[PDB]
Amino acid sequence: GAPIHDPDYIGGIGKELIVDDASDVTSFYPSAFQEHLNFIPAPTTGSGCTRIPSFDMSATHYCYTHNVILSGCRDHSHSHQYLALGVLRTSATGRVFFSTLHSINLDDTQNRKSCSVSATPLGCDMLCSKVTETEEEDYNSAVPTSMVHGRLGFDGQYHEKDLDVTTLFEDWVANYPGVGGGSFIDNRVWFPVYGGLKPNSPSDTAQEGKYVIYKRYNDTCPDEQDYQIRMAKSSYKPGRFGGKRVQQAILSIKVSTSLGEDPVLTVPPNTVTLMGAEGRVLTVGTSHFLYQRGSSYFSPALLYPMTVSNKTATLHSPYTFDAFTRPGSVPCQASARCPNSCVTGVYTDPYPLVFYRNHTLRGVFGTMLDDKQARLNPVSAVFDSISRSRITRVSSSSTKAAYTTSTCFKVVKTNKTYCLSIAEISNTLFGEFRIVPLLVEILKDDGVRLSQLREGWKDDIVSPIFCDAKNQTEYRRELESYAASW
Amino acid sequence: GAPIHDPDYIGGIGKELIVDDASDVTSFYPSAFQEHLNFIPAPTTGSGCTRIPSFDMSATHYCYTHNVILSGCRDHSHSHQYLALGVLRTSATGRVFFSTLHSINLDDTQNRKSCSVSATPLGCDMLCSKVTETEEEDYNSAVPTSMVHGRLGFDGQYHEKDLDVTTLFEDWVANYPGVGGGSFIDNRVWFPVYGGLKPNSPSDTAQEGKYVIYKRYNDTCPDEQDYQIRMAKSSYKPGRFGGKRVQQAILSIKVSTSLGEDPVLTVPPNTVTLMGAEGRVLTVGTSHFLYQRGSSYFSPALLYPMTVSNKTATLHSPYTFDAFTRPGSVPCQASARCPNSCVTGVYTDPYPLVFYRNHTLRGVFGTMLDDKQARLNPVSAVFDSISRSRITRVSSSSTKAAYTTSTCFKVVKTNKTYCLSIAEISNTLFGEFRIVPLLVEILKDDGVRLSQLREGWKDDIVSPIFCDAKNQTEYRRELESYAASW
Amino acid sequence: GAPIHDPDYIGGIGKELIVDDASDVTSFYPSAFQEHLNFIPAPTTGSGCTRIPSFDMSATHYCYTHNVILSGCRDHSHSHQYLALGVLRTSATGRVFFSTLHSINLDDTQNRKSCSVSATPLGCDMLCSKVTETEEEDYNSAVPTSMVHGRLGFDGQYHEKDLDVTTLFEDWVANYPGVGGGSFIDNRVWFPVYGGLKPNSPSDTAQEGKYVIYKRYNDTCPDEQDYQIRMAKSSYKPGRFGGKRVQQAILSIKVSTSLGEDPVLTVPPNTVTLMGAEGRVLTVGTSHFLYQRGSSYFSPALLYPMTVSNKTATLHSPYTFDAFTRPGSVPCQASARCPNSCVTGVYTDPYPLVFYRNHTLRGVFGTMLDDKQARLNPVSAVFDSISRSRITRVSSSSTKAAYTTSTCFKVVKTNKTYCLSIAEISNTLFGEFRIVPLLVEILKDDGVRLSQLREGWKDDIVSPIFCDAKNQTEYRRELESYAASW
Amino acid sequence: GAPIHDPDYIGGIGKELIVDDASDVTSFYPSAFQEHLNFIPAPTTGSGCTRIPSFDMSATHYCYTHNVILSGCRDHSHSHQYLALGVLRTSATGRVFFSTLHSINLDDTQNRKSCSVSATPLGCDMLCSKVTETEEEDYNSAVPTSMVHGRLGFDGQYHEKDLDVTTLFEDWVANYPGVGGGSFIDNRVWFPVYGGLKPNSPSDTAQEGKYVIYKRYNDTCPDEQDYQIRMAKSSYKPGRFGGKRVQQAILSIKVSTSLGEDPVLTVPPNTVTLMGAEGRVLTVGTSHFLYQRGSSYFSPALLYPMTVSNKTATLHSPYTFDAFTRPGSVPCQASARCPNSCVTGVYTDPYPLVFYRNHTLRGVFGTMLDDKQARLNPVSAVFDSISRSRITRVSSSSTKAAYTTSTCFKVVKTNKTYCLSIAEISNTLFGEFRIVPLLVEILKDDGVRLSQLREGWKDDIVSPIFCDAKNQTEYRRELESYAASW
Ligand SMILES: *[C@@H]1O[C@H](CO)[C@@H](O[C@@H]2O[C@H](CO)[C@@H](O)[C@H](O)[C@H]2NC(C)=O)[C@H](O)[C@H]1NC(C)=O
Ligand SMILES: *[C@@H]1O[C@H](CO)[C@@H](O[C@@H]2O[C@H](CO)[C@@H](O)[C@H](O)[C@H]2NC(C)=O)[C@H](O)[C@H]1NC(C)=O
Ligand SMILES: *[C@@H]1O[C@H](CO)[C@@H](O[C@@H]2O[C@H](CO)[C@@H](O)[C@H](O)[C@H]2NC(C)=O)[C@H](O)[C@H]1NC(C)=O
Ligand SMILES: *[C@@H]1O[C@H](CO)[C@@H](O)[C@H](O)[C@H]1NC(C)=O
Repeated sequence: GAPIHDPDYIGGIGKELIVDDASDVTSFYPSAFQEHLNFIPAPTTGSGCTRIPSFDMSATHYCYTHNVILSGCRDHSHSHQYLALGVLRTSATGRVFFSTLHSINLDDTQNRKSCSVSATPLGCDMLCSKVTETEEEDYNSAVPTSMVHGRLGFDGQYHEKDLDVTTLFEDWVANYPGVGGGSFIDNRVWFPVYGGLKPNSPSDTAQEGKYVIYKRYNDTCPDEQDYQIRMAKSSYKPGRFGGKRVQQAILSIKVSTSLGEDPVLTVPPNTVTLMGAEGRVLTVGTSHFLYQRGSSYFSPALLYPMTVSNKTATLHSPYTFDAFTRPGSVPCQASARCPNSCVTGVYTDPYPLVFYRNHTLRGVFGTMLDDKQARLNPVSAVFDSISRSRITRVSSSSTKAAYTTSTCFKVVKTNKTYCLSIAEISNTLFGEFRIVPLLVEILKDDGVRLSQLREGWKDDIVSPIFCDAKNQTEYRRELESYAASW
Repeated sequence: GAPIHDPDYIGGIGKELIVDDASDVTSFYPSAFQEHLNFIPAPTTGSGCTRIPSFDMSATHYCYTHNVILSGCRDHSHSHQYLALGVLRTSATGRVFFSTLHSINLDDTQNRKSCSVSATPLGCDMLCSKVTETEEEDYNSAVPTSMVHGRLGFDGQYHEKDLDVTTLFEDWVANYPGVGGGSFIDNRVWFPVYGGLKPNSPSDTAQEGKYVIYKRYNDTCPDEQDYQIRMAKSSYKPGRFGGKRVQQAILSIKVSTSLGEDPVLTVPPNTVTLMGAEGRVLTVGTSHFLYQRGSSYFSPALLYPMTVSNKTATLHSPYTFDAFTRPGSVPCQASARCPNSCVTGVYTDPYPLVFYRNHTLRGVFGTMLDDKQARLNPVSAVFDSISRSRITRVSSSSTKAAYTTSTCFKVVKTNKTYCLSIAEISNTLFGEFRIVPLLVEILKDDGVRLSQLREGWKDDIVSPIFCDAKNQTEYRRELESYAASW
Repeated sequence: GAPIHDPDYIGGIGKELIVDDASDVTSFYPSAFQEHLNFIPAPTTGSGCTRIPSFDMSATHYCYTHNVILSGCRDHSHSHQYLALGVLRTSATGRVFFSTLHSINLDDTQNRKSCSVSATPLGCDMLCSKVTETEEEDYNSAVPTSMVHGRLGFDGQYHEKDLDVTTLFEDWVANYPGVGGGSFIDNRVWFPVYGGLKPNSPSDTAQEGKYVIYKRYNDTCPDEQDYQIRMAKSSYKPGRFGGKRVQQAILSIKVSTSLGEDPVLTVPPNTVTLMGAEGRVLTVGTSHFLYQRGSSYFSPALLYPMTVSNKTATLHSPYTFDAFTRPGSVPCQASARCPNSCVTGVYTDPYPLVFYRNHTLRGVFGTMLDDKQARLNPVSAVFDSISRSRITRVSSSSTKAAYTTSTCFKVVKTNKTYCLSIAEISNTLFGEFRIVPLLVEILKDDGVRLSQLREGWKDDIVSPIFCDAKNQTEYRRELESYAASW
Repeated sequence: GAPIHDPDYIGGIGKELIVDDASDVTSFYPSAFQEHLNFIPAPTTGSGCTRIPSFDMSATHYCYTHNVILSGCRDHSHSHQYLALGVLRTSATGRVFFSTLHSINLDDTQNRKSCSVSATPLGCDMLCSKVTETEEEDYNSAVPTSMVHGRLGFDGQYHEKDLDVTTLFEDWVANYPGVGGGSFIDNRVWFPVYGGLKPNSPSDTAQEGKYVIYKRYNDTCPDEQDYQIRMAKSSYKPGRFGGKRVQQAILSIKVSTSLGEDPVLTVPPNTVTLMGAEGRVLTVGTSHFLYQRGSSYFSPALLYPMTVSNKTATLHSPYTFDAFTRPGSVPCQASARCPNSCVTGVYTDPYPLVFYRNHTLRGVFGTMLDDKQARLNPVSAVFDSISRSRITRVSSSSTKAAYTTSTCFKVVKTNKTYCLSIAEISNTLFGEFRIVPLLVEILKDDGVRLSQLREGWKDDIVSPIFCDAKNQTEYRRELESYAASW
């Protein structure tokens, strides 16, 4: 009944990709991006933008979707959504390309933002928040954000249902999906979530006093012991929301012919998770991961080994990768070693790649925006706990960068490992944001930087190409203004 | 068996959308660009470009293709092709989109150039040239170009046959399809083709001494009578090709389960056609038309009415639209009123729109490159024999552009006529070129721009935004250089 | 669109040839072999052989094919395939002969083995397995063998679709087409198929306990009931295949403009079929058949009456012909009356010839290899359930032979029933097997051998002619080695 | 209207294939035999043989025919004639293989013997004699042999016209075409013909006293001058014909829509040509040849330079190749250096292969029967004036053989020169003779007989394979008795 995949993929899809205990994680590096076919539509109107891609790689199919903001790129503006389910396919020449069996376009009045999608046996499942108001008004709204549920089936038809926000979220002021891909666990699909908590509610006094700190590396926070505790605490209550607690949430909805059956929220204790934020839930073989965005003071990409028992989820000590960082505010940037209360950053997810014999994780792959402050210079690299492998530049100079979601799959019949980072980059004319399906293969560092590098750089015309701007580097300044987030 | 269309589109597809004798031509007009899902793939590759698009609209379905060069944008260079078939559907809100049902992506060792495609009952029929050598090299090859005739089934599987060139094209040095595709007439499909002839052959001796001169409205050439003839003659033997005679053609193949069954080559007298160049065969109502790109002296768009009998065709003097002009090299430019030997211009196709009570053609639609010299500033307006209506600018400033293909259909249920224009635009990052399906509706001028006019301009970052360059206007020099062509 | 046949043949093909309840079956006999123009190519290489023919006769055309080993005659080795489609034609003198209208010779890199063909409304459909490995290697290969469905269209062109085995054959370790061809029925083509099953697979569990014993006429096995059952049961798991069950299978594809569309795999109960082997799917008048080779304990020829309902055929207790035998290894040879586990014999099909008044089958014709043990002495003859007619020998003495596939038809104009056997015969120089189409007319014994009898024997030089060898009759020993096989 | 060929050959048919004044003639040698698809029919009847192949290759098509005896191999026996025309094609992988485009098999009461065939502009033009009587009975028949003009057209049908022999042949007792085909020149065809002459008739009294002595090589003839002159003369009155003069003659008919129009008989002087016999007419490029069979005392092959003026041909002093010999009766064998009155030999023709800059012949190709006395050991080799290159053996040991006609062509695209030898070889079962399309590629001797030889030999089973015969070499006797001719 399900589309499944092509002959060559089955067996290498959604499983531990690389296990070697003799080799080093950094010995694995990405090749130059490979030519394939685009399943991601391109902007027609030169007015509004399109951003926020979501991807989940099933053993069977794949699910992807993004949001289209009709006019202006502003968060709250009236928006559409394009969801697409598909299947890997290999051409007559045996080249790799993603294929879309069924897509959908929602043009209606109702709004959807931070739609996350996961792959489940029944179809494409996505959890969207319905926004009739803006960010500020919603935190001012004691009524949980109207949330819904939908499934794109292999039949192509789309059926939706509106979950009960009041009951589920009664302790929540605002509720949004973690924007990232979820995954299918024990016959119920799980999505990450984040949001603010009502003052003095059952769930708020629950995380009260709870906090945690994770250091970066060799260099350690120069602040005193009792000083590290304070900043870590108030982080959960940023000024943006005026002393509201943003908690990390995890939603578990059973996958059944009945849409939205037995919704169950699972909140990890704050002695584990940092300030609530958007992210992605991953399952590699028997392993389960919850990816948290760097919205907090901590730059290095985080993967929380997670488990599920009795409809509820457990979170353990997060996997950190130091070379893999993200841009953010002044208090919280790629170089920040201390705790603080701030709002900045961006979504870039590592997808588990390299593993040990005991099956524990060691190093991964990611498409990172390489920079300290503004969101810039997309770069693809393979990571371990400490540093990252040789990289591949999306373009020379620096180019406008945004949310990136990476996924790695294996081709059994060719015995070759592939990774697809779905990325947002400056679209210039046509609305400033065009998401691209980049394709790459992991290689082995053993051999004879052969003097021919197509991964060295790539050509961006938006900075260069007539006038050389002006070289006193208010350009850096004008660039850092050129970067728009949230 | 066939997909047909939505119940909405049936009845308004491929016909005369507007017939009024009491309406002035320029009094209709395009809308601002409408929002729709893009059915056209975007470059993954950060190396080569994506060029030479083609389109046809069947009473049932649509057929489209575009060629992808793997290294650089050069004409001869090795390239994959991408073809697809799709339908016209209406979403839940009644919105207008074009869905691709089945697409094929050609990765093989065969290098296909200038591919013409038509929508046919049995599927998508495509005429392509496989090219072993470069342009000059093949005009040095007394051997006619090698070609193919394929069809993409509704079943998704794509078949191809190599048609016999040595027999059929025998008098030709080189033979190329006309890009934008011919159409389905009388249980056989007809494609546009141009190319070089074997000097003093059967055909070369046929078009010898034959010519025709086409003047411009209200503007007459100051040159002497004999002179004009002397030129116009030499128009068919341009310098680039060395005394050889460049000829126009249309190819008729009988649509059948077998591919390429019974090829018949229709060669018109030059007493009618200008220097052979690329084009399109269009069918609207009972009306057949053949577009010729303006690749020699005559700028105004040319629609040659066409009759069909005995597997061959016959041409009659073209419908001249003096409102519709293309850029070109200095000798033949949007302005030029005299005959001149030259090779320049671009493919911009007029689509028949308004007709009289006697069934003759009145006005047409299209996107034109607005400029005298090079390819720049695409625009979409309505035209009659002389002037042109209020336009819709695809960009403010001026940006690099290319071939554009316009097509107009009617939505019967809502009784709303729409126009699709597929244009190529400088893509900067990702290979300099991208093929966009622009959307436009036909509206009535009668009324009161409201002092809003969002259709006026569209932003472009290519040229401006860090520097503005050097107003010294050597800018226009490099902007002219930013144009890439054949 | 069809080529059909010559008007003299029309009405005699694919029907019941003889109905007399009054005449004795064995009163009908083959003439002496007839002179006709041979449509089956003969070897060029003085190295590899050419073996394994398959033939099916449409009411319009015919379809024949054979594999060719490029070097050596060994099964696994690289093999071309020649497929032809042709027609019955009558010369000026009315002399019957077979004509090839179009042909395709597949020399490519894909290995096609055990190829079956069938005459269908669209052309020549055929079903081949492509083999990467030796049979040995593939019964260990948990993966089912790749198969392809090609068709040669009257247009002369040839197209392939490799059907997707992982899903269709999923319960099979290896899978092969039944050599001798299938027939076109109910707007879908049906093929003979065999292979091994995965232990404890849905199919395997389905056949567990299932078996049948077929007994020889007038000769009954002395072995006690228990024993026979045990032996019989073992027949399905010969030790050559290592205790995997060897299963007979029928394959149906719906013949359509799309090759290999909507396959359905019909696995009969072993409560009926014997051990899996090659075969032929026959259609005679309103009746249908499945020929099964004698590859296990049961010597006589087998036709299974086959009813077709719901794309899945059904089978019934088989017609047997007790004097139509096949050579076999000691446990299972011409004379074998008991059940035993073995793999032997040769493909020689009966073609239903004579019928009763109720349309049931009464007797058949065909070419049998006449000897108890090895492959030797081809003889053509008419058979009934019990014994056989006056015969005709392809040669005096005893010649190495192989598969035979016979087909009988009637020329109504003259009212003369004829029969074609395509036979595998030793070729001496040129590769040891030459596939030849012998031709014969059927006759009523009522009449007067006139003391002429040119049908008695034919001269073979491969045994005699400079020496006569050594009468010690170790000749027999060597002669039995002159036979090669599978 | 002709079929032409596949585009890859054009320009490689009927021209000087090899011109190097630097290379040694014997440095060009044949390949091992090549795998291809056999276009010549294979025997069905196990009684009568199939003999006497003729061939001519025009740049458009080819023409081949052969005779089929019904019972026994005896010349005069009633026999069918097969004629077919075809077109060189290359496969998917570019393999050379011939194809029969059209064929007719003549079963009528007429007998066509010693049939020659020439590919012309209008089709396959063949010339046969219709034989009522035996060879004896005919040369005692004062009346000239009835002959005929057939043609096989592209439309597929075949017409025939009997030319007036009484008027044309008046001076002859008997007349037959030269077997191997002649070729078309200047809007009229030319055939090889030999036969007898009425005593004291104009043609006979002309050739009286005219004779030619051709000396082999460094081995000369010791007999004195008168003894030689006298035998050289006797050479034209062999006993077989009883003092009737055997003459060589060339037949020229006009090639038109009306068969038999304007026949002309050119008879060259005996001061040039040896005793008359079967032969071939070869137009290679700008030159013309005639191959006289070795039917007389001259062992080496013979190519007479042949010029044409006034519809009547003319010959010149012949090209001798001493290496390329033929077997015959005792007085005239491979080794005969002197003149003699005898009748033997066989048709094995040289095909012009290597040339000089002045367009004079240097060496040829051919398949020769290598032996002094009887017809045995087919071998392919490249010859020059004196010696021969490395050779290809159609088999090991000594296999019964017969006429060989051969022609060489080039494949332009791949630029490779091939050669086709059509040759008669012992068939054992199924008729004692089989005509086979033997294929080869010519090679450069430059290189290193690499220690891997498949051309070394080939395997025949008719001498060997049980009993080793008996070694006293009455075997050579029984062998030389296993060869039958004429
Ligand atoms: C699986 O094996 C790996 C390799 O030994 C373990 O990795 C070590 O973990 C310890 C404990 O944290 C560290 O002190 C070492 O630095 C790690 N070594 C390396 C090379 O990474 C890992 O702990 C094991 N996993 C489990 C669950 O036992
Ligand atoms: C169809 O109607 C149109 C519009 O009246 C005709 O076009 C006119 O043709 C006449 C005669 O050649 C010209 O004098 C006018 O200048 C044309 N008018 C325009 C606006 O182009 C056309 O002739 C009619 N078709 C036929 C075949 O009679
Ligand atoms: C079809 O006809 C055949 C021949 O008449 C029938 O076969 C006979 O069946 C009867 C009844 O069992 C037996 O007594 C005879 O021995 C059979 N004859 C032969 C030659 O086998 C057959 O029964 C008929 N089919 C049906 C369904 O009745
Ligand atoms: C097969 O036949 C049965 C009985 O008519 C019918 O119910 C069923 O629908 C058929 N199967 C298919 C797939 O059409």
